[PDB]
Amino acid sequence: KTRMRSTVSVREGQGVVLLCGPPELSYAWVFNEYPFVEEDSRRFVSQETGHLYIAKVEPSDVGNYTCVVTSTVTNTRVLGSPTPLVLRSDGVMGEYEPKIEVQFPETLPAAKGSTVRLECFALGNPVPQINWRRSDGMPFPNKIKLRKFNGMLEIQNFQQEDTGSYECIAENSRGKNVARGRLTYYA
Amino acid sequence: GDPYWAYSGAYGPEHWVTSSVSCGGRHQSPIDILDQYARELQLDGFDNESSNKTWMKNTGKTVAILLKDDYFVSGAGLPGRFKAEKVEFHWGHSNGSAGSEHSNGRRFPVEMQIFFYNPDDFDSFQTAISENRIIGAMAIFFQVSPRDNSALDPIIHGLKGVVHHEKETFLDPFVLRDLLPASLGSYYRYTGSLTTPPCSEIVEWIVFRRPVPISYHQLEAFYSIFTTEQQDHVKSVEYLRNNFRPQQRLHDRVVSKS
Repeated sequence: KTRMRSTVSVREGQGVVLLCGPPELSYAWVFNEYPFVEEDSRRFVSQETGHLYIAKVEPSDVGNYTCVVTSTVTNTRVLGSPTPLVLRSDGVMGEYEPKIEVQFPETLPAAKGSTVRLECFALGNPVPQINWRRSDGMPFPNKIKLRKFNGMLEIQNFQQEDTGSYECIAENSRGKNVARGRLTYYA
Repeated sequence: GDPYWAYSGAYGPEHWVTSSVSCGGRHQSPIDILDQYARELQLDGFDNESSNKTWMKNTGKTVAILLKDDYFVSGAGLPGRFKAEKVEFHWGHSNGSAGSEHSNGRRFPVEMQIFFYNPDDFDSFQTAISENRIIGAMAIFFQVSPRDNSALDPIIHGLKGVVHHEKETFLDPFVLRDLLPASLGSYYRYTGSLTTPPCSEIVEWIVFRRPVPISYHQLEAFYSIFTTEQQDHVKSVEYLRNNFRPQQRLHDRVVSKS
């Protein structure tokens, strides 16, 4: 589990992912020292991959990042060796289309009454804005809410009526890209 | 499982040999064709409009066009007829920057490659590769020009549709023939390899001497292409640019001319 993270040098305006490592666990990212990264439209932590997604690097992001993974079995947290990251001086990276870097599966079975959480986050400069919608044009029922600064869609009490194709749209001034996937039901 | 490689850094071209043994051999491509020391083709279906099922993909190393119509090339000293499989591109940095793989010495902003196999003794390109058998490849130079080239509209429009690594799209109808030089007459021939790992030394090349016009404007859709880099525990979004392999050494090789 223990390895020596080489310091990684990134560019201002560059879309970046900090991988955790391993894949029923919960993930968080601390900055510099213990304890957490301020998540917002620009930074997103996935409970599905464990990684930290920085859509556009700001100079403030320079520092040590380390991934704490907790085991649902217990309250045990196992830290990784931090990744320190700096800025290149050789040039700023320009604007570009959003690139959806983590997203819900093309097809996603869901137990009756369970709570499904669709993830969708995108690297982009300017910082992408996430929108959600159904493919068939039907508006969402009230029980569906936008968590994690629009990076997650939460469907509680999943029922057959909630099945169908869900789209995730990410855009900025330079274009838009789309993640699609059909949710299915089973009891 | 394929070896990680790139066009720069710890896994740039000069380090391919360490993971891909074939990259360190002789008869490697590209090379520098010398015209001073240099020295018929029949194209079937190139005159046809491509299918709406023919599609394009950003592979992170190039932009690939999976051809879904039947194109053939015969003659020019090839071991039989060859059927086209795919097209891939190589471009520079900006403002017409050299990005072509072959050259003499005069490099061009863009080089396009069309890859073939012989279907008389194989069923698919990917079988041919796995079996280390002979494949054909064309190399077509693009040179800057004052005016747009409408023959390339489907391709440029394609580029805009696959900006990011892994992105795919379908292409409007295009005519593969007009993706070739106005004059097919002057070209060269030699034995080489893939210009990417595994650098398999199994390729018969055709380098058309005359280039195809593109505008600076059309050129820009190539410089708008991104890729990713998986370094350590950090994945980053990067420009895909200067994606060409350094020219290799001829050794026991001679070029033909027609």
